[PDB]
Amino acid sequence: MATEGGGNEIKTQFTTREGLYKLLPHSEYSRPNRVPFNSQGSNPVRVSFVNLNDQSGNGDRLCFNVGRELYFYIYKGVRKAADLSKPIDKRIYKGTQPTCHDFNHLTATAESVSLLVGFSAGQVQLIDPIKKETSKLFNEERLIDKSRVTCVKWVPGSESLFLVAHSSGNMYLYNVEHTCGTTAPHYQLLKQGESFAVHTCKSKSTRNPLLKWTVGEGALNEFAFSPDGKFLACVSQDGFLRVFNFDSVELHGTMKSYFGGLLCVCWSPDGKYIVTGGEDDLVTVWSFVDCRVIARGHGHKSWVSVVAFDPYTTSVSVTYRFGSVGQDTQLCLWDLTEDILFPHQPLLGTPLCPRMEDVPLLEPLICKKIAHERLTVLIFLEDCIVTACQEGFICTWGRPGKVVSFN
Amino acid sequence: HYFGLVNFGNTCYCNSVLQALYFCRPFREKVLAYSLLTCLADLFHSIATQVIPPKKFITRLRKENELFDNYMQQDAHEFLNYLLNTIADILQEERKQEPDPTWVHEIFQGTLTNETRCLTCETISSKDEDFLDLSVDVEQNTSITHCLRGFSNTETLCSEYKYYCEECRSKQEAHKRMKVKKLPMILALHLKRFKYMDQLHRYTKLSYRVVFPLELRLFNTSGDATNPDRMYDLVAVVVHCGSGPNRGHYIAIVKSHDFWLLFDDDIVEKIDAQAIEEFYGLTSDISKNSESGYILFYQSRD
Amino acid sequence: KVQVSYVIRDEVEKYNRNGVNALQLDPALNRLFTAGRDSIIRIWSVNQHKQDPYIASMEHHTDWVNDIVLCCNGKTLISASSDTTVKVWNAHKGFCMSTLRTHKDYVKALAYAKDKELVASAGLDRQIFLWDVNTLTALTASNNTVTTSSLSGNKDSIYSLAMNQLGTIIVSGSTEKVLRVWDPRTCAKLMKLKGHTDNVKALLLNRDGTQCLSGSSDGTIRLWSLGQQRCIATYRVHDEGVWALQVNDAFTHVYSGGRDRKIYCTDLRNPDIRVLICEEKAPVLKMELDRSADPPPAIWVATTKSTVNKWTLKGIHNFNPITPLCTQPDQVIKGGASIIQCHILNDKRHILTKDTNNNVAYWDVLKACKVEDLGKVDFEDEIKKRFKMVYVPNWFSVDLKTGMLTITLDESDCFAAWVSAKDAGFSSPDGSDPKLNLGGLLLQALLEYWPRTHENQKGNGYFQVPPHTPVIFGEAGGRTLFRLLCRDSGGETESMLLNETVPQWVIDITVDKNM
Repeated sequence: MATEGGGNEIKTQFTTREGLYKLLPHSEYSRPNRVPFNSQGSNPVRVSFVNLNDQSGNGDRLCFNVGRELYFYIYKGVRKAADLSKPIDKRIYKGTQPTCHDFNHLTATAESVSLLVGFSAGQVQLIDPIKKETSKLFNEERLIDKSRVTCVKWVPGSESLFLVAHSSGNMYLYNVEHTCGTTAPHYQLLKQGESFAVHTCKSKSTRNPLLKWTVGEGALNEFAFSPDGKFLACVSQDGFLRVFNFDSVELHGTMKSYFGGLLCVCWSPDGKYIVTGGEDDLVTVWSFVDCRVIARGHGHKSWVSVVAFDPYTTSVSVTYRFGSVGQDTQLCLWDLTEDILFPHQPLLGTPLCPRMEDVPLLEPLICKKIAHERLTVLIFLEDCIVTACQEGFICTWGRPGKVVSFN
Repeated sequence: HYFGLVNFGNTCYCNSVLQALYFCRPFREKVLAYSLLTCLADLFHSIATQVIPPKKFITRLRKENELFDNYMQQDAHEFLNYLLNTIADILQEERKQEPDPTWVHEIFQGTLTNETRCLTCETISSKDEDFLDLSVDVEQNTSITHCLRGFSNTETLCSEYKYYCEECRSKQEAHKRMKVKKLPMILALHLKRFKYMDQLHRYTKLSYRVVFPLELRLFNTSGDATNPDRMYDLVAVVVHCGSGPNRGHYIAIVKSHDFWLLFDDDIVEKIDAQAIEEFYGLTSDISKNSESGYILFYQSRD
Repeated sequence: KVQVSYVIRDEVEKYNRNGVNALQLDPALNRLFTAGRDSIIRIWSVNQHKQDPYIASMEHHTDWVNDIVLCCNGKTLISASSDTTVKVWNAHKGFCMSTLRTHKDYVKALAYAKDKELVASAGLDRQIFLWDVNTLTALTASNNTVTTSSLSGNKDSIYSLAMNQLGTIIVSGSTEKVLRVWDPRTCAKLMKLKGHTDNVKALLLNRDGTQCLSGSSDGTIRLWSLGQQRCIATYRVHDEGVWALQVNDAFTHVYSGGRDRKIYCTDLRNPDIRVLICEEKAPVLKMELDRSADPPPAIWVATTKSTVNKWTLKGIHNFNPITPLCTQPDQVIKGGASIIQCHILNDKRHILTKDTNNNVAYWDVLKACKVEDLGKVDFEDEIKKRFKMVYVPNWFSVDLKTGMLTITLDESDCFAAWVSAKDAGFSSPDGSDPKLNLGGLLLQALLEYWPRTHENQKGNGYFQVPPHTPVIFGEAGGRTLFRLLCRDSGGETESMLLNETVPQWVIDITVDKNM
């Protein structure tokens, strides 16, 4: 006969001194079927933006990945999202799957856009998803590195150089125009240091791995170029933040997690501080100039996945904003004001990893659950924050005052 | 070219815990240097000498502990908790032939304080508790390090149930809180995934995703705590498959030197650390396979 | 669930019988006000001309008086107590005018804004009410209703509470760690100042409501910008929880005390020149600066001891600082000792007490008296020395929260204790010797003056309690319900209250004689 049916929610807004931020689900992005991705544990949904010179006014474009698939649409911000059923380009990677990606902001226009895409095999592809036309398939042979790529970014100011980074705890410099070896290419040392090595490609012709950068033990989780371009911030599974002079290829400063190993990194918009999420649930705040830890931030119930300063709410008194998102499904916003930055003004090793009692411990301004799945994307933009979780929903939160325009 | 054990019925509870214990470097030394210890030494000697059937253990255990005798499944924490201090009151007995800390207490033993505080007095009273396992309750999309803070949450005596302060000489508010004071040489962490949700008058499994790092410090620490920043290294974990308390299959994961190693029933397999993220838990939670961690063994760096 | 409590005390009790919680000051009349853990608010005189500083006692509340506020130029005083009440007093004539019963747990703190004659009460019930002092003091029995106004926000019990002089910022401090802020007119939440890692027992606001000083049990003092909604500075002058703060008229210098016992003056602009004013005998609970001179001359300080000191800050400008400024007080108000221990004896009539001096003493509960002081004698030996082979069952409960003996009689065990008149100590020419009920014999000696228990009698015959003994009809874990003195029972308004408040079970053996 019959049976009887025997028998926690996400937040859609927060307030901050600025006003009420509101999730706008009519600006949401996802696969066109809208079916939640079955987060497998496999590899992270990621998002990448670019402007094509705002030739229409509608010049912003979006690209994201969902295991085997990869989409590319017109991004309409706090306006009604572009029709999800009609992409500008789709891709299905029945082989190894995407893992990370990046647009070149420089060679970017209504007719061409260079976007490079990392994979879980080690490969890196080079699409132009408006004309569909080209491709490249760097490290297609898996001879440079067989481990999955974690981070890929075009070099700031370049057209043709780019940097990729792998679970091996290595990074590789590539020219677009060079071509990879037929076999596993040889190197000889360039620089050597405490916990890193740089070798350079021993070849009588122009062959891609311009060089191989070896960084600590365990996977290189994320790297990030200084806003100026000059430096590179690297976080690794051994828990060291290692910041490097990029041109000089030498080591500016290090920092170690209380425990656990470090998972994300970013630069204040003026390149004066670095923040760092990890496996101790904490965010850390690091001074570039002083080479020193200045605050920790404990707000997260799980590991921290992404950290990002908010250029549009930063600054007679000096104040930065940053955000984090975690494997706990929560968004935290933070404030660095003068009391934490400048305490001393008038009105293994533990001394580059301070005691908990000695460094300040910040509290989030907010800390909201904003997805069912673990989060993987935090991006600050002129009109809205953009978040995303493993089940592939790309969310757009209207900034206070940015929801509606009049003239 | 590998080791292994053998699954008679539902011996995987014995299997997994035993492997896990053998890969605790200071236990393996003192387990064979010199009853149920007699079969544990007979089998820990038998593996260092060379798929061994641990017979002597199973029916030997199934006699002098009648709760295990059943052929039904077995909660691997019950075994671990039993096995460990069955040994300690034998090492107490062999000391009484010739209240003093045994060699099992030198390794798995730690202490934690139960602090109580007049929110008015601000005076503070301790009652300690020794432990071998630390049994930590578990929520969705979380880390053991969070769950450990929950262990050390603050219960608040107030309202109609206020606390009489000796000093305040009256009824005041108070905070009661548990904190780790002496940290062990090996921190064994039990994840309370098997919880008697008495809607059904039954037990249930929690397939929640609880992430755990390979390196570890504790935030819970007493303040009078003796060695509070012991850095830990993940030695071994007991995963556990299935979907209930009594239809399970236990598995071990293990570190010796560089390599990380799985032990299914008999069948050993070398797997890179990268491969431990399968055993965190489920998000979407199909209540399905939930291949998932259960007993975590952390060892001191120093 | 209506109990009957009564107090074994001298008629006046001119000293604090327990540690003082809060201090006001009235600089027109040079009076102190203390508010005592011993239920009693006393008025003093800060003329060092006078030998006898005492002036009056202001007596209503049942538990601790946790905070006080003096307002309308000393005419009116407002009090907050662990007895859950907020009381309105006439501080000139020393008598309570109104009781406000709107809190549900201990009322823990009070805040004042002179310029609008506004006070706020707050406490363990997490709530905060706002009271226009002027409407309170026009409360009659006919226009006796007051219109209530609260603030939403607090998620845990409130321990401290400050308003600015203008009446435009109010700050709650709490076990929630976080300061919350409101505008008292609109009631609009203005901000939360996250920062402290512990409870917050001390709060100050400058006159404009643009800065805030906060003292906390994390052992730190914090200076806040309400404009920049953030912490400007964080001073760590103490080892232990900071529980009290005062500030100079220009908001540049902060005086700070607490559990630590050491009291410092700290210059907000220059911490490293702190003067250690004194190490007090006990933990400091509150302070109040002498505000008749700029460089404030003096600070009055309250502690857990019953003795209330003044300390002068004479040499502050030229005086980790190990060396005091003062080593002894300027003034002293003297403190009565507190009963810290009790043994009921086997006869369930004689109590034997130890006090804060270790003065042991022998008390008759039934007759409600002292009997003999026995000085610095051993107590548990004296328990033995007064052993009497007999068993009586329990019929009352004692508690020592005021520091005075407070006996309570619940309905349940009050009568379960019959004792035969001869060995109870009551003779007769008959040798009558009936089994008398001690609890019932007590109830009618308490209501001995009450007409409804008065044909050809007054009392229960065998004994009278002292006529000053205060009788209290309370509720189980509940509100104090009516209060009077033994002798006052015969008053006109008081017999009307005794009709509507005395429960049936006491009517039974005081009026009817049934048990």
